[PDB]
Amino acid sequence: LVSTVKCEVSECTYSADFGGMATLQYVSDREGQCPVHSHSSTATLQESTVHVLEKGAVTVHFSTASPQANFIVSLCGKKTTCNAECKPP
Amino acid sequence: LVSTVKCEVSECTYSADFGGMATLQYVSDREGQCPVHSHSSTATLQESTVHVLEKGAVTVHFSTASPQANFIVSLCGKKTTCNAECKPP
Amino acid sequence: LVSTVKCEVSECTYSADFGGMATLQYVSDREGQCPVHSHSSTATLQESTVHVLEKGAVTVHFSTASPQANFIVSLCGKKTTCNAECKPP
Amino acid sequence: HPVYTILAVASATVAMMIGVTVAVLCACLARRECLT
Amino acid sequence: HPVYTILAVASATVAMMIGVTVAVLCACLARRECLT
Amino acid sequence: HPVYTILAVASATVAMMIGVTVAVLCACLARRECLT
Amino acid sequence: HPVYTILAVASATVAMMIGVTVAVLCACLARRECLT
Amino acid sequence: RLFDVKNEDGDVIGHALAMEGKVMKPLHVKGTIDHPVLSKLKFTKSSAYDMEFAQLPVNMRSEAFTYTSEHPEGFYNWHHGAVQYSGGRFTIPRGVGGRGDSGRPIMDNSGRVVAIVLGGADEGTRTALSVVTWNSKGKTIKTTPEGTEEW
Amino acid sequence: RLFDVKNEDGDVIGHALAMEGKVMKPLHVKGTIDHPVLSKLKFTKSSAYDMEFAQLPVNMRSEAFTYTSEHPEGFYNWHHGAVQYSGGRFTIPRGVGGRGDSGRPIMDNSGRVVAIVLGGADEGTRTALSVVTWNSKGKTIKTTPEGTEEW
Amino acid sequence: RLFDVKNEDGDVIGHALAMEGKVMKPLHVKGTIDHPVLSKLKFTKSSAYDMEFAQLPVNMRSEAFTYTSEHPEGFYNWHHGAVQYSGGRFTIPRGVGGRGDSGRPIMDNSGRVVAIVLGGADEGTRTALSVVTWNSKGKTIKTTPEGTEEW
Amino acid sequence: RLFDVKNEDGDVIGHALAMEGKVMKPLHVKGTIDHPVLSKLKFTKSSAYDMEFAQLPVNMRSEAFTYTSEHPEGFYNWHHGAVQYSGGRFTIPRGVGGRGDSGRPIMDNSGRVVAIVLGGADEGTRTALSVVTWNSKGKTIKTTPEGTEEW
Amino acid sequence: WLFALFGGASSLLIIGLMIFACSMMLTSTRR
Amino acid sequence: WLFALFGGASSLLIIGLMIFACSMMLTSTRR
Amino acid sequence: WLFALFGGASSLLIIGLMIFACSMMLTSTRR
Amino acid sequence: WLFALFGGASSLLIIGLMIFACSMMLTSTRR
Amino acid sequence: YEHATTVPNVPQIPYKALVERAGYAPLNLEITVMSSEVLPSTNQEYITCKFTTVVPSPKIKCCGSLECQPAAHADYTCKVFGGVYPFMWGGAQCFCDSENSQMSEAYVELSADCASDHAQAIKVHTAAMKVGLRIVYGNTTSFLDVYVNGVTPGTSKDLKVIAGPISASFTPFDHKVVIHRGLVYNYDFPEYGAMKPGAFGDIQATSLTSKDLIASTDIRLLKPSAKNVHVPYTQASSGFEMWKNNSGRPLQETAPFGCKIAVNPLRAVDCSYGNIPISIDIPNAAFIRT
Amino acid sequence: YEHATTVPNVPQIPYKALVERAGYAPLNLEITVMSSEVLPSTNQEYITCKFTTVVPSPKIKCCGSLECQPAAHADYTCKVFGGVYPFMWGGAQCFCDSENSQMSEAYVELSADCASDHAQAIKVHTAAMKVGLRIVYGNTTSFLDVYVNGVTPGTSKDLKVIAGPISASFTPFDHKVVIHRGLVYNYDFPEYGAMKPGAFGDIQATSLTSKDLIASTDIRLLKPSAKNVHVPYTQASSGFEMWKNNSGRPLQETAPFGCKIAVNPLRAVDCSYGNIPISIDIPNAAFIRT
Amino acid sequence: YEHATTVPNVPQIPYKALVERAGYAPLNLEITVMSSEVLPSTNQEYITCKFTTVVPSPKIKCCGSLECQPAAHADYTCKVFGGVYPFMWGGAQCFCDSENSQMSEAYVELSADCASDHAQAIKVHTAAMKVGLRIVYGNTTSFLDVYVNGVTPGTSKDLKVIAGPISASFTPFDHKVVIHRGLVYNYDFPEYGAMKPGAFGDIQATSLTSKDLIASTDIRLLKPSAKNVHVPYTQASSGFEMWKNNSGRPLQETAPFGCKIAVNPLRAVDCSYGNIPISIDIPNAAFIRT
Repeated sequence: LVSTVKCEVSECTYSADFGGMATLQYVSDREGQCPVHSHSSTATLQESTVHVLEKGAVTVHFSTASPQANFIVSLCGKKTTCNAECKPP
Repeated sequence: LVSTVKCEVSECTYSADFGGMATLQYVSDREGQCPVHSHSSTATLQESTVHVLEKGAVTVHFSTASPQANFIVSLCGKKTTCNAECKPP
Repeated sequence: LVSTVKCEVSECTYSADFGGMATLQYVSDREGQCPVHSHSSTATLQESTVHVLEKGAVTVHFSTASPQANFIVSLCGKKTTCNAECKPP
Repeated sequence: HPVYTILAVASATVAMMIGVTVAVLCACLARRECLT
Repeated sequence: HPVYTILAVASATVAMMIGVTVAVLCACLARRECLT
Repeated sequence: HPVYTILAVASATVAMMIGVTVAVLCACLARRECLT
Repeated sequence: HPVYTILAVASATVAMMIGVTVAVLCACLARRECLT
Repeated sequence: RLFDVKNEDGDVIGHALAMEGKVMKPLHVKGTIDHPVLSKLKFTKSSAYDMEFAQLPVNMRSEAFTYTSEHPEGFYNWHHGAVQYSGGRFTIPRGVGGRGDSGRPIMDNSGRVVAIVLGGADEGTRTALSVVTWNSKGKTIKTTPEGTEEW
Repeated sequence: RLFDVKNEDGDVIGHALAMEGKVMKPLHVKGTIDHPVLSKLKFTKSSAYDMEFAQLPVNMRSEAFTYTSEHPEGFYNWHHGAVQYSGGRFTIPRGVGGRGDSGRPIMDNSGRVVAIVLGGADEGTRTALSVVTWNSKGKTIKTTPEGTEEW
Repeated sequence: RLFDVKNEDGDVIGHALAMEGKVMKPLHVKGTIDHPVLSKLKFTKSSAYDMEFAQLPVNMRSEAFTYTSEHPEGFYNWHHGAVQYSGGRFTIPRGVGGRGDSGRPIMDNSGRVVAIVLGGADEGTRTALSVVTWNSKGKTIKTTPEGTEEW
Repeated sequence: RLFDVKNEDGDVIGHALAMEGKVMKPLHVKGTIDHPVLSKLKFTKSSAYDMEFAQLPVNMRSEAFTYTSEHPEGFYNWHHGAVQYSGGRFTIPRGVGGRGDSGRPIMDNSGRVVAIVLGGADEGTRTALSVVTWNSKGKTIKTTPEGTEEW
Repeated sequence: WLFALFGGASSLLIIGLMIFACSMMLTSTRR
Repeated sequence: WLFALFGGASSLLIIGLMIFACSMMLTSTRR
Repeated sequence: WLFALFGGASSLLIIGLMIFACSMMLTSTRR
Repeated sequence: WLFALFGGASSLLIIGLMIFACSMMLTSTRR
Repeated sequence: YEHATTVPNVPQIPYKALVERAGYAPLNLEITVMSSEVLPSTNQEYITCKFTTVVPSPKIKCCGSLECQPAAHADYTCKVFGGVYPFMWGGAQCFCDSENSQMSEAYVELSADCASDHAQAIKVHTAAMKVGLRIVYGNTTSFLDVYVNGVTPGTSKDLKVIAGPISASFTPFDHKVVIHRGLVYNYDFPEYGAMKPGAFGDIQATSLTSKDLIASTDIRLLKPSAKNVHVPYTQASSGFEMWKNNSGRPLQETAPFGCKIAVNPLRAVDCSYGNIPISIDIPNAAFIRT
Repeated sequence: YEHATTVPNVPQIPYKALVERAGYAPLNLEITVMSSEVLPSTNQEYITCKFTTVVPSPKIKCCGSLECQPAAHADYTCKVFGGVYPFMWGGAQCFCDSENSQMSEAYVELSADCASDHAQAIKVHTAAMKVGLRIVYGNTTSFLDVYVNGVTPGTSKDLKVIAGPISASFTPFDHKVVIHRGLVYNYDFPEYGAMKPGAFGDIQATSLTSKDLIASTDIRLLKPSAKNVHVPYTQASSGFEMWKNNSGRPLQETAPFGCKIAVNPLRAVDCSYGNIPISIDIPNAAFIRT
Repeated sequence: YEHATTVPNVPQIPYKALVERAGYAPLNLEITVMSSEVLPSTNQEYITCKFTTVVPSPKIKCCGSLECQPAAHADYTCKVFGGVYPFMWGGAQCFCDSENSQMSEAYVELSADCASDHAQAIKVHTAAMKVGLRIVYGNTTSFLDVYVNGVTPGTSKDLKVIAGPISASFTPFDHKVVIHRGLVYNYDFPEYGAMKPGAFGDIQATSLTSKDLIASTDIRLLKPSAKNVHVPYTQASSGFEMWKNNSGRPLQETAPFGCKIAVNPLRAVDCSYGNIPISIDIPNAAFIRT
């Protein structure tokens, strides 16, 4: 189980096919392999899963053009909303 | 050469595929094999040629349904118009 | 001597250098070689002479473009006027 | 034929009716608005 | 033919126009300068 | 951007013109057809 | 030459026009405002 | 021999006349003839002449008005005064004839009817009348001046 | 029923007449009809008769002059005195008619118009008039003596 | 102190008034003020009151009409006779006021103006007037009876 | 033989005179000659003399004023009274001549013109006139006293 | 053809009588 | 010949109507 | 968003002033 | 030189006539 | 050329055209079609017949684990069972109670009889028309087969002839048709690999020969009941035999426009449909006897 | 459940679908296509190359009549001439003045070089799309080639998948195409037997091998001029060589939608066109971790 | 009698004249021209070909003065040089420093090949017309060549005939023409002695034979550079070869009125131009069969 989970983005680039660095953060128990997604409309991320067993935070990678868009990113079942400023490639 | 040529019909039947008896008549010189036709729209006759050498009149056979139609029938080059009453088969 | 003489044309073509079929007709006596001509302005015919001894009618050939023109054609000394409809070649 | 026989007589009865009604009423009105 | 068909109709429309215009205007003026 | 910058200022100059012309002419006519 | 021939005749026609117009109009006005 | 034609309000909007065997009134006068018998007759329109007529009952045929087509230039009379007839026209003074006067006869010095008034045309100085008359052969005629207003 | 026709200088050079439904004036009289309405009408020329006419407005049709083709030999009258009509000619004394008189009517003893003066021919002793008249059928006639001068 | 407003035909279709420092006329009266000076002034419309006004030249300001808002019930006067003022309305007899009367003042017994006539409403027995008045504070008022016809 | 010169407002601001074959008026008088013919003539300026002239139409040349250069000391007359001529000057009483009087002639006892008034100089006791005259040879002269105001 | 001309002749009665009625009612009113 | 006489007959309309107009306007003015 | 609200606020001036002019001219005529 | 003095003599006509006009109009007004 | 004509598509009907032009004595060209033939271009999609089930011997193994591997075979099925034959009495004569596994498997092979009789699923494509046409004029009693399309030319008596596109495009054959020797059936067979159980096309092979076969019989392995080692299965009857019953509308029966139907080239004979726009280019020579 | 989705036809673009429903923790299914391949089904209509002319020896016969008979050969021509070689000096060493006849003949055979290099006229038919698609969800990094049509199913991780009909039907290939080894040309070759002289297809044979050849070179026999017996002719240059020049627009050049073109299977690779409607049938088991 | 007629100048067109007069039965005289021939009378002005340069041996003379005398030769050039070969090393093996003189000279001779091929500049003069005319009347199928001028008479069948002046005077030949064997060129060659360098006519001789030749090649002697005694020169290429290129409009090409052009007599055949006024004087005898 993962609790609270917060999303802190780092980079954003319009360029199609991935850029930017999303990094989720949480506290969890027992830990196993957690899945990842993006429930939003657009804004995807190349990474189906990440693993928590270490008892630490996670890191991820994503895509999307939008100058600044938000998207809901789940982590196993927990969720959150991400967003950030952007820049052209 | 054939001159004046007149057409005197005898029989007429709607039945498709020939009936009736057309008989042309004329006066000619030297005589040879004369062709036959029907310049009209419809109304045909099964007979491409007939011969005049005898110095007499000709006989022919034709087709057509029409209750009473006229058609121009040539004889070598001369021509005329034929027509007559009809009857069902 | 030839008497009455009538001209009955058959064909007419604009094409320069002969076409059409003029055919004179008459009754004559004793018969010999008869000359032929065209007293008119234009409209000629390639045939200087024709012979009557058979006691029959004559045939001839001519030229001329005109859509329909008349010309006087002599036969030995007799004469007449010819004319007819025309057609392009 | 029943289409040609009915259509002809359709404008035939109406021909001799409207044609004679207009020819008699107008002839009567012409003779009445003149004799008076 | 296109020279004979155009020239004939050239003085044909102008024939029934100038011919009828002079025949009607003069007939109207003759009937107007007479009825008045 | 040149489509958004021109369209905005298109109805901006026309906004403060027609908006102020109708607000001043009507305010003047309201003050003139009342003071008289 | 075409510059000297045009410039000379430019002030030549204008010389005998303005010169004679002022010499005749003033002579006429001098003879009219005196004879009257 | 003259009867009122009344509107639904009872007001007189015109007149009907017993003359030459029949009752007659101007067609444009839309109302009821003020008479028990004449109101029940079916009239025949003579539209080209703005008239409407019916045969007079036997009892009224006796003293019905007599009409005459002979009416030379001169002075005639009608209900409102002298009427002048000249140059083929019947004229009266301006401001004399109007609403309700349609149907009234123009009479001669012998008590005969010379014309029927349909309306008039105010010509500033005089009023020219629109009238129904008959010629020697008894043919109906309707004369209407320009500017005519059907009373 | 008679109106002045004025030149550009305002002088009277002829007359127009209201008669039989229309305004009429001699065509040779080139000027303006001294009237606010009649001056704005478009006239139709009747050149063979030296006349020009227009329909009278409704208000003037009332008392317009009446014309009569019946005018036997005798004495008539016009603005300047007696007029004699004999042998088909209207004559007046010499030195009586002149400039400006074209358009004036010749009247009979009943106030009807018998002719319209176009001008005259000084024949030493008497002056013969050029006149426009109409016959029984209403056909226009123009009679002109030799020596006629269009006033 | 009252001037004619003329149509193109010169006919009087209304009036202008010199009162309280200005020339004023009803706006619906479309014509020219019969005066060399006043016709050359540019008027300012007061549409809600069917009025149009201009400042009077210095020479006319002297004897211009004086207006008073104090006008109790009773009898007043205007060009055509007595005027009654009762229940807040100015009435005159029927068939007295009409075309051309718009612009005329209603006067009191001291020569002061009490109202300006714009038109009237024929109420069968009496004619109720549509008028322009002013209250104590000098505010314009326009009173119009139903059935009012702007003369 | 004297005509008004009007301003755009129709007021008389001076006069024009028919004399010796021509119409003449003071140039400083800027207006229209109140006459259908004379207003359509093109004038020739004689600026040194404050005059403007045009040839008189044939019909006016008849009774045009006659001018005389012979006018010894004594009393003359003009529209407003007696005029004294002494020491080469024409004087009138103070407060008698003014606006509109420019163009008026000074006449002698025989109906002849002796001078044309252009204006005057109020000299307290009398008013000295600025005038246009002609000498024996017909030469134009303009005499102007100090203090002259062109009326 | 005879059955199309005798049956087509009765339809010409409304184009024959109405014309012989309209050419007789317009000429008697205009003369 | 028929195409030169039917087409040559319409050109004779201005030499036919203008004459039937000029012979009708000169006779009515001279009588 | 700020460039679409400050630039979208000037276009609301014709929907702001014309309304503040139409709500001030219809109330002064009806009272 | 002759073409510059005969052509230069016509330009002296406006300096010759206008002077013979100005010296004749100023002397007749001052005397 | 340059004469143009049209003639109805009807067999045995003598046609006459009268061409008369210019100075030349008129000419009579008579041509009547001997027999049409609408042959659709077809492509054998596949073949079907009844199948034969092949079931290998079971592989029993006491106290050991079997595991079948995938196999290329058609409708290949296999399943390892467990707890199969409990004890020696179990039927296996095995020791362990349930540790025993049995490999079962089976597949479908085209029946033997198939090459003899079968059916073909074909694809009727934009058909073309033949023609027996016999042209004549003057002397040319000769007949000549030709294609009735806008293109194909053909010369007879020195005259070019083109019997243009048939006035219409109608055929008795649909997009998919099937032939069971001698009878053609318009039909909508399943696609290759599409095959459905217990129905036409349950097994399909591109050719009668083709080593490859696709089959979907719904062959299902069953669990053995302890008693005697065997391998039972459930399957759906041949789709082919079933089809034999629901063959249905044969084209041979329906006559439209007189069309006749023959299976060997698979065509429709002498249908009477549309007109054939004849077009010729005759020489002045043809006009012979001018 | 029965999920339905669509994904653009674009290579290397990671796709994510988020399926969350009912009591089950949401699931992320990601599938991105590795590479499409549009392969039109083609049918070799015929083959063309340059030809070789074969002219037999002339048959001269003094004072006798020859007469050539028709022959099966391609573009077979023959003509009997007369008045050929006047006398002995005539070149024939013949007696008679003109009674002599000469049989001339010639025909066209496919050039030798043909089998080596040639061109094929093909018929591109309703193409089908392949697909490299790689599906994943939970644990299934596996890739799987499949057909992108409304029908073809395919199971992965116990889930049925159907990449439905491509959102559109577009192809870089027209109805007729031609390949001259390595380059594909959309083109409109003449039909078989259609062949025109001095132009592509002047000679056509169904296969490189096929014993039969149709040729129309406009090979024309000529009359011999007395001097030396020979057989002259007039022909039109090979239509094939001519074509080498007017090959023109190669499909290899035009990029549309990024399509790549390869001659061996004759297809278009990785075109980016339309969307592929994915459709799945996932088991509740898949929803694992509920 | 004295009949007069005109007939168009057109070959192969049968002409018929009908002469009927007085008591005599009418007579038909038919005469059609077999072939005209317009032959201009020409005068060879000169001949041109390529030339051959002849350069004699130089005449070197140490410390002495040479002096060339004028010579008859064509384009004869010569020049005495000085300061030619400075010393013995000078190339002359002469003593004096500059006193040495060298006589150089050269001229042009018609090339050898000239008699074989050359061109002739001619003067086309008032041409005359031949005529193949064939007259007939009664019995006189005979043909007779005659001149078509106002004068030349000719009797046939005892009848005088004059085919009067051609209705016009037109010719395909200008005043000056040139013939380069087989082709006639209207042209404007330079006059004799007129010849220009590096252009047609650079060398001209009245006849191929004529011992005299006029040439203007712009042959120019050059100064020897000390090194080896020689005589250099500058000349312009043959005007003739240059002409071979700019021959240009051949009359053989341009057809006007159907004229044909032949070089041997240099004429224009069968042109169709103008009418030939025939005029005859027939005897009463001719009127035979009166």
